[PDB]
Amino acid sequence: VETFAFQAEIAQLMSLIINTFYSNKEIFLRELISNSSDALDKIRYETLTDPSKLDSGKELHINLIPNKQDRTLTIVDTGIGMTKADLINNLGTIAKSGTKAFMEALQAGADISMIGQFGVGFYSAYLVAEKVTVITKHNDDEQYAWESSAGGSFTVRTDTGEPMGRGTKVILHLKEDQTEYLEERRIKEIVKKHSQFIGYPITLFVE
Ligand SMILES: Cc1cc(C#Cc2ccccc2CNn2ccoc2=O)nc(N)n1
Repeated sequence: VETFAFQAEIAQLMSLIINTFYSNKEIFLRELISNSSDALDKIRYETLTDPSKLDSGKELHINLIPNKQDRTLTIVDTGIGMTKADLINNLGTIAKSGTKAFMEALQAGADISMIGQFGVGFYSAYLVAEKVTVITKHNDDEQYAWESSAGGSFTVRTDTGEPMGRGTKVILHLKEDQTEYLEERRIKEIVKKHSQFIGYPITLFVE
């Protein structure tokens, strides 16, 4: 297991999301589904010129899986997936400028719900999760497990769990007072309100 430190700017963003009083937490879902949609659009586009890129799975969809026993809400997509390089450097590099812009916008009057317009919506997951685990598999890389409870660091390890073929699984270990996001009617409500026109099937599993 490798332990890495977030760039100061991203750690700052995460603490703001965790510390700022902001009731409209449900927007975290739209941000994650949006990321999944972008990842699906990407593998889709790439397969138009290299069909073999779908040998790891032709289905392009999103699964939303709640589990009360483990108190988790998992967002699963069969998108392009992330490389180890994305996990350690690429994503953080891009998020740096997005965070700055977002920060400046906030002090200018914007609010947390607009985080997605700055390209760093992923971190909104910390509005409802005490810990986030990301299992991902990109075509020319191994399957990895990324994890972070914020606090300034994250870990990456080669994942030996059940292989997923291709895609990303964001596991949200929900905070004790945010279990409403495990309820089918609540998830259904949120998807209908903020993600009704996603161009991929979104299946809401039931417990
Ligand atoms: C390929 C792909 C990418 C994403 C994403 C993202 C994204 C976009 C902007 C800033 C930070 C991130 C993610 N950062 N993450 C997620 C695990 O390790 C990280 O550093 N989400 C999905 N579902 N699929």
